[PDB]
Amino acid sequence: AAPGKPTIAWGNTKFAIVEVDQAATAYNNLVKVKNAADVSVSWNLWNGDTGTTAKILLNGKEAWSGPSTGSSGTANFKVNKGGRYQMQVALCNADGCTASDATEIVVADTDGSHLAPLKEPLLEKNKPYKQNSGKVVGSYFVEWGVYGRNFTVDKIPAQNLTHLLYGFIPICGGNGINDSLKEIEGSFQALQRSCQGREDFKVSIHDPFAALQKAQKGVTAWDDPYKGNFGQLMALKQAHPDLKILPSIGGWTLSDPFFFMGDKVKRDRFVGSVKEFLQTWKFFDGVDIDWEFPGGKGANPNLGSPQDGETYVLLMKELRAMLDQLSAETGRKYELTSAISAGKDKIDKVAYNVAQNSMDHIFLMSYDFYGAFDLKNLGHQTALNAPAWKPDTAYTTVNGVNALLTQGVKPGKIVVGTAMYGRGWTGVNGYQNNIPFTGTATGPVKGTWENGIVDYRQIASQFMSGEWQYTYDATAEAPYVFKPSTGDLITFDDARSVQAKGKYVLDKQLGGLFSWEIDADNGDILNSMNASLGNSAG
Ligand SMILES: CC(=O)N[C@H]1[C@H](O[C@H]2[C@H](O)[C@H]3N=C(C)S[C@H]3O[C@@H]2CO)O[C@H](CO)[C@@H](O[C@@H]2O[C@H](CO)[C@@H](O)[C@H](O)[C@H]2NC(C)=O)[C@@H]1O
Ligand SMILES: CC(=O)N[C@@H]1[C@@H](O)[C@H](O[C@@H]2O[C@H](CO)[C@@H](O)[C@H](O)[C@H]2NC(C)=O)[C@@H](CO)O[C@H]1O
Repeated sequence: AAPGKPTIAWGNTKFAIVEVDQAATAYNNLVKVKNAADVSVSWNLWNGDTGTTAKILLNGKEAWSGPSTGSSGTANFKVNKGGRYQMQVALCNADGCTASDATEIVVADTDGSHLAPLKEPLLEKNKPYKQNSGKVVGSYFVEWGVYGRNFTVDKIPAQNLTHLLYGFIPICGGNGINDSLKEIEGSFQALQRSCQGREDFKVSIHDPFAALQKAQKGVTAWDDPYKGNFGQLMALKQAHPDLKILPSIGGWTLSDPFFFMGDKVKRDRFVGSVKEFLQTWKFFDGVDIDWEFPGGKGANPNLGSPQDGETYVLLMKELRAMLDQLSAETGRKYELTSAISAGKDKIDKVAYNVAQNSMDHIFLMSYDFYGAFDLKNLGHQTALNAPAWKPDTAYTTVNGVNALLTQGVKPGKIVVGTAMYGRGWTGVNGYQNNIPFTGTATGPVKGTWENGIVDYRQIASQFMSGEWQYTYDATAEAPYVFKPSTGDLITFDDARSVQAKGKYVLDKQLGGLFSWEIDADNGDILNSMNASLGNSAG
C-alpha cells in the first residue's frame, strides 16, 4: 500500500527573505537580507505506514525531500522566491505518494509578492480618474503622517496618481552632518539611534516603527513580516503595479549631508547605499533627491558652497549610472527625479540643462514663495503669475519654469508643483485698495499642525463661512481668504488655480503636476490635478 496521509504540525507559517528583527533599533541590525527564506515544516502520521521518502511540496513542486524515518518529522529548507504557497507534506514509497491537505505558507519579500493587494475605496471628495493623459500626477506621503495626522497608506487615492513619493529617507550622520534635525525634538536622536554602527553618508530609515512595524490595514497580524508604511506600500504596489513609488531623500530638515558630497568618497558611499536600499526594498521604483538647496539658503545657515552645482550634476550622473546597472540586473525601469527650488536665484546655481540628461523628472517646488517666515512682504505662496498690483513679483511659477527653459531644460522634464496647504499671517494691517497683500503682518496664522500653515482640508472646511472673505485672483491664478477683524490672511491652491496650472502644463508641453502633501487634501486638489491634465473620469 501507499503511505498513510500525513497531518501538517501546527507551527509558524510566515517566513521572510528579507527579515526584520523585531527587537532592534539600529537599521544595520533591524534588516537582514538573505538569499532565501529559511522555512520549517513538521508533520505527524497518525495512521498507516510512514513511507520511505518525505517531501515538502509548494504548489506541487518539491522544496525538500529526505528519508521518512518515523511517525513525526521536520524539514528545514530554503525558498528564494516570495509568494503565498499551498504547502503539502507528501510521504512516498514504491507503491505511491500520499500528500497532506494543503496549508498556506507565506514567504515574504519586499516587492510585496506575498501580500494581498491593497485596493481601498476612495475617501472624502476623491473621485476616480484614469491615468491616460501621459502626464505626471504626483504627490508626497510623509512617514510621520501616521501619528497625529492619522493618514496611512490605505488612505492614499492611489489610482489617481502616477507617482507617489515617500518623504523622507534620511542620510546617516551626527554632529555637523544633520544639525538641521536638532530643531525638532527627538529627531536628531532618533536618527543617531537608527544609524548606530552604520557609516555616515549612507541612507537609513528615520522612524523604523512607522516604516516597518506599526500595525496597519492589511498588515495587522503579529507574524506579518512587514507592517507599517513599507508593508502597506508593498501591498499597494500589488494593487497598482504601474504606480511609481519613489523614496525621497532629503527635504527641509534632512538636506545637510548633501553639502559634503563634493568629497567623492562620501558621494560614492551614498550612491552605493542607495543601490543597496533599492535592492533591499523592492517596492521602490527609483530615487528622488530633494536637496534643499545647492548653494545653501536651506534650513542650515552655515552650509552652501559655490561647488554645489557641480556636485549636484555629478551626483545625478552617478545615481543614473547606478540605476542603469540596477535596471540591467532586474529588467525594471528605475526613475531618477529631484525636487528643486522654483526661485530663479536658486535655479541658476545649477546647470539643469546638463543634469536633465540624467533625470526623468524635475519636481519644480512652485510653492512656499511667501509665508509667515516673512511678516513684511506678503504675496501669493504658490501663484502661477504675478498679481496685478506687483507685476515684477520675483517668485511665481512661471518665473521658475522660464528660468529652467532659458537654461535649455526640455519642457517635458518639468513637473509643476501645487500646494495642498495654505500659508498665512495674522494681524495683517496697513494695506491699500482692499488688497491685504499690500500690508504687513504681526505674526503667523494659527496652523493645523504648525504655525503659519493650514491643511487645504481645513481651509475648505473651516475658512469658507462667517467673516472670511474669499477671492480668486485671476491675474495671478491664486485664491485667498481674509478675515478683516483679526487680519488673518491665507494663501493656498484650490480647484481653480490647479486648473490654471494644469492648463498651463498642457499649453507649454510640460511634464505634469505634483503636490505636497497628500494627507492635507480633501480630494479637491488631486481631482483638479487629474481633470486639468486631461485624465478621463472613471
Ligand atoms: C508645512 C509643512 O508641511 N512642512 C514640513 C516640511 O515640508 C516641506 C518639505 O520638506 C519640502 N520638500 C518637499 C519635497 S516639498 C517642500 O515643502 C514642504 C512644505 O513647505 O518638511 C519638513 C521635513 O523636511 C517637515 O518636518 C516634520 O515636522 C513634523 C512636526 O511638524 C515632525 O513631526 C516631523 O518629524 C518632521 N519631519 C522631519 C523629517 O523633519 C514639515 O512638517
Ligand atoms: C521663493 C523662495 O525662495 N522662497 C523661500 C522659501 O522657499 C523658504 O521656505 C522653504 O521652502 C522650501 C521649498 O522651496 C520648503 O522645503 C521649506 O519647508 C520652507 N521652509 C520653511 C521654514 O518654511 C524660505 C525659508 O524660510 O525662504 C523663502 O525666501
